[PDB]
Amino acid sequence: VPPLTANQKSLIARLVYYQEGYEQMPFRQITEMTILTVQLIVEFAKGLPGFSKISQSDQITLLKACSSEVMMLRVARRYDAATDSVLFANNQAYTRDNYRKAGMAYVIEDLLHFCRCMYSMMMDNVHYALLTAIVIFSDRPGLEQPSLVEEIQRYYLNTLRVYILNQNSASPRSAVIFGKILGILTEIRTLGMQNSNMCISLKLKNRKLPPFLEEIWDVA
Amino acid sequence: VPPLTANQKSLIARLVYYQEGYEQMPFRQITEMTILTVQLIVEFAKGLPGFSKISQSDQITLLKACSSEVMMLRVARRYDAATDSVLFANNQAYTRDNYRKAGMAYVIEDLLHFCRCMYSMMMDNVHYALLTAIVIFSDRPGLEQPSLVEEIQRYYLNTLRVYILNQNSASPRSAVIFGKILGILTEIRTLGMQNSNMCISLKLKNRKLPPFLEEIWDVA
Amino acid sequence: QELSIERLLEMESLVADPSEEFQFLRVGPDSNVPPKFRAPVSSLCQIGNKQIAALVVWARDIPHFSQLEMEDQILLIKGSWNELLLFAIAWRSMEFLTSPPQLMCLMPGMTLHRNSALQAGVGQIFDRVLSELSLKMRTLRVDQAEYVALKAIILLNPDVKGLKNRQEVEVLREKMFLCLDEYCRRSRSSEEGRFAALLLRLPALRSISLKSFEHLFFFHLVADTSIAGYIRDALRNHAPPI
Amino acid sequence: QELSIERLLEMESLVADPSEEFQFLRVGPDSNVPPKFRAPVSSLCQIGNKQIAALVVWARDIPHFSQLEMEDQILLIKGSWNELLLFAIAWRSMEFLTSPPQLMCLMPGMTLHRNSALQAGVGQIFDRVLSELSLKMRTLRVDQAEYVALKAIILLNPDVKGLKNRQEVEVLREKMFLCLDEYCRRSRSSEEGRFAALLLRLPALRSISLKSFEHLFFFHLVADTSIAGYIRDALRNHAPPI
Ligand SMILES: C/C=C/CC/C=C/CC/C=C/CCCCCCC(=O)OC[C@H](COP(=O)(O)OCCN)OC(=O)CCCCCCC/C=C/C/C=C\CCC
Ligand SMILES: C/C=C/CC/C=C/CC/C=C/CCCCCCC(=O)OC[C@H](COP(=O)(O)OCCN)OC(=O)CCCCCCC/C=C/C/C=C\CCC
Ligand SMILES: Cc1nc(-c2ccccc2Cl)n(NC(=O)c2ccc3c(c2C)OCCO3)c1C(C)C
Ligand SMILES: Cc1nc(-c2ccccc2Cl)n(NC(=O)c2ccc3c(c2C)OCCO3)c1C(C)C
Repeated sequence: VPPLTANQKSLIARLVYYQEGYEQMPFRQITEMTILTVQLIVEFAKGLPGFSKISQSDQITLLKACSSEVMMLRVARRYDAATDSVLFANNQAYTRDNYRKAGMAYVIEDLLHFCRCMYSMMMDNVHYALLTAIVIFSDRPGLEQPSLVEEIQRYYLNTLRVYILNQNSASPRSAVIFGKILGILTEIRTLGMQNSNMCISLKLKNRKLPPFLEEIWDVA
Repeated sequence: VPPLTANQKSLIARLVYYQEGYEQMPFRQITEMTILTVQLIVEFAKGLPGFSKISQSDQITLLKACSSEVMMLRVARRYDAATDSVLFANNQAYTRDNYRKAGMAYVIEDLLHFCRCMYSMMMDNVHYALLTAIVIFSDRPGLEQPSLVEEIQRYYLNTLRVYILNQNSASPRSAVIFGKILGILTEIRTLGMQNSNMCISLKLKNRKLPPFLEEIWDVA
Repeated sequence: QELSIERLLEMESLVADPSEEFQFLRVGPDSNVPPKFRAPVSSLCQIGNKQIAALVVWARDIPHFSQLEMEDQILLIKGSWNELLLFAIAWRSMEFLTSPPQLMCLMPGMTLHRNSALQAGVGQIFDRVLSELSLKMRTLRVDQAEYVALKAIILLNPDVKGLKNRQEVEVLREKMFLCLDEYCRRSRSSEEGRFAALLLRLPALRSISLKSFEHLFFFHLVADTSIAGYIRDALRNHAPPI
Repeated sequence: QELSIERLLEMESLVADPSEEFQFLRVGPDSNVPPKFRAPVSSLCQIGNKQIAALVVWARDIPHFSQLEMEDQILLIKGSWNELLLFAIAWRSMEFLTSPPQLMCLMPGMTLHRNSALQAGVGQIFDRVLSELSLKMRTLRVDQAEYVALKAIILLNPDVKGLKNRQEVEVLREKMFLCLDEYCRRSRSSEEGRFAALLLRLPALRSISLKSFEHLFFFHLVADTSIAGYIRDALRNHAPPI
């Protein structure tokens, strides 16, 4: 059961540490709160070992693409089983109601399902943190240096792997735990698209998307 | 109406001249007579301006492929309208009967049809001679120098064209006459195949094909 | 009289209606086509079948063609559909030229790769089609006008054994020769020996076509027994192009 | 329990019976697919339809799959058929690699050329498929064993919204992870980080798959309304492989 190298343990510690420090008419709210968190995400990303080794345009490539996906993780991470909903310190922004008062209520069910599904995995803040990193360093279209990013990503990937192996005594179930986590990367993709589709909808229905998002999530 | 260059007229004369000098139990006959004519064809071919400019293996490529096709022309050329059959100085070899006594009687109708069809064109010995040349210099698979052969062939092609144009005062019908003649090149191909197919039949029915033909028309 | 290169050229543009399926080609019961390949083979037959139908509809609207006796309209299409597919494959395949050519285009956005031909055992025919037809036509620089003319000439073959009105088929093919010759001397003008250079592709098209049937019949893909019948109904029932 | 890479590997070899046609994909009434291209487009749909059927039959014989509730057997195939076609296209396309790749293999002896993709306006997706999937898999040097395992994993997606027995679908996907991990450490042994390297293709396969639906739906090629129904009947009526 190969232990976590002092280098990986410092990495886990680092991430778990900064994640805490980045916790948190209708449509008007949402759009603003999202911006706040999207900024917390961008900051968490920039302080991620490896983000620097990467080109400047590739950072924008990653931050732009991972923004919605990691957003989904953040919300999902605050799902309360008892009340079967999202208790995001409830700015009354990410609640069934506001999303209804904001029109986009259809989207609620798809979001909750993901919440229910992710919740059932029972992730550590470590599992969750490594995952957020791994998501950010995924192979996205238009990367000038895919090979590099893949490098950075593999370091987090292997950490997560070793952490799980140690947490389970090299139990066979390790591949299962590790596997389901990488599975989220896939479901996370469909949600991201759905996010894009909504933007495209506001476009042909002329809705107000603060230039911050208008830029980060494109418009063309 | 561009006249025939002294060079083309000598060519026509030459061909018409040598064609005359190459005119002409059951299965046993045929196979032998064919060999005789196939030899007349090979000799007519070798004495054809241009045959020399060509590689030695390419001569074999042409002689092998044109042999059956030109054979079809020879027989067809001796079709009597009155008796609707082939009066090939009747060695009683190329007659409905012998072909029946030889088994291969089915083939008769397809042959006669071609005879009837070719007869209706009303070809000169000049038309017919240039055609035999043109057939021999056609692009056949496996030619080391297709470009060359095409060269040789085009000289005969253009002669035939000019001869027809002069024979018709640059009449529009020239393209028609010239066209139908080149059309024979196509029908001649199907007959050649049918010839091949028969050989393949004798093979899986073990019939005696004198090594002469066995070689010229392959066996593999 | 109305038959002309200009007219054939615009017909070429019309589109066959939702190809009322006719099983000219198909992989049938007990076939020597190995199991793992019937699906593909069958879809290729599906495609040809579609082309043939479009072909049957093209022949129909050809000036004076339908004024011919029905028996002949049938025998003609019956005798030339194969050569016309191949000729069309070769025309279409020119775009993928430039080791021998490696791509054959059976239809827009669909190409056969030489290696598939090799595995299929049809390597030679695949190569003859691309050089004797495709490459030669590029070299010869044959344009659409000459392309349509040749199609018409291939179709209107009076030598077709069985016709009841050879003369009528002749007048039509001869008018085509007249047309092709006029086109060449009033456009390609400079190029001598062109009329014969074009027409020299026809016996090439024929040999290749015959080798094709060698294979199709070997693998029991043709429904010879039913071709005539399919053409008969297609001519009458099918819908006209757009 | 019986679900294993060894077993999936032999299933891969079985052949679907004469694909009882199901219209999952088709060019229908009033389509924005320009006239001169419906024929081709439609034949490609014809092909996919055939693959989907073969896929529905593959899923059926998968260990314990049919022991699942029928509602789920449907939802699962319903949610993964597209990704499975693309994954299969990419696997099949590796043979034509080596300017970006130019050939995509939709089926044996059938390839799409990048230029046709360009004209179709589907250039990017065509390129993503060949590099993110095909090229990467060649580089990663992924073998058939890993190929089948991944198919199974893509199929058995417990996150599929609507299932009535998520737990049953989980036990099956997890057994697959166990299998894939065992394979990698008992063969690819030396290669560390492989398990994750393989599984990293899945979200790539997903994005591409989603972009596909963008196009198919744009050109009204999918019969979403009838998919479930087709799977339901295919599972029950279709014939078993050979
Ligand atoms: C998951 C897929 C598995 C099996 C395949 C399913 C069958 C659907 C067809 C997909 C093949 C598309 C490419 C080939 C097209 C060939 C026709 C062509 O050249 O059309 C040009 C025409 C110019 O028009 P024009 O100018 O109006 O209009 C142009 C508008 N772009 O273009 C058109 O008519 C557009 C046709 C639209 C086809 C739908 C694309 C679906 C993409 C699925 C993703 C798979 C990878 C791509 C496959 C190559
Ligand atoms: C006039 C044509 C117009 C439209 C097309 C008509 C549809 C008929 C199919 C023609 C396409 C054939 C080539 C593509 C095959 C792809 C399948 C493949 O790789 O099979 C291998 C398999 C290994 O078997 P395995 O080893 O037993 O057996 C091998 C025996 N050779 O091979 C087979 O199963 C053999 C399939 C036989 C197909 C018939 C060929 C017909 C040729 C028509 C001429 C047109 C030019 C060629 C088109 C590429
Ligand atoms: C300004 C803004 N902020 C968000 C958002 C809010 C919370 C979590 C994640 C996101 Cl991306 N969204 N996204 C959604 O409202 C949203 C949330 C959950 C979804 C979803 C969308 C479009 O699509 C389907 C899956 O779940 C938007 C726009 C697009 C209105
Ligand atoms: C030794 C031999 N000599 C001939 C022959 C005899 C006369 C003219 C042309 C040929 Cl090729 N044949 N050809 C035919 O008998 C023959 C003749 C005419 C045909 C035909 C064949 C096979 O095939 C169908 C079209 O017309 C054979 C073999 C093949 C028996």
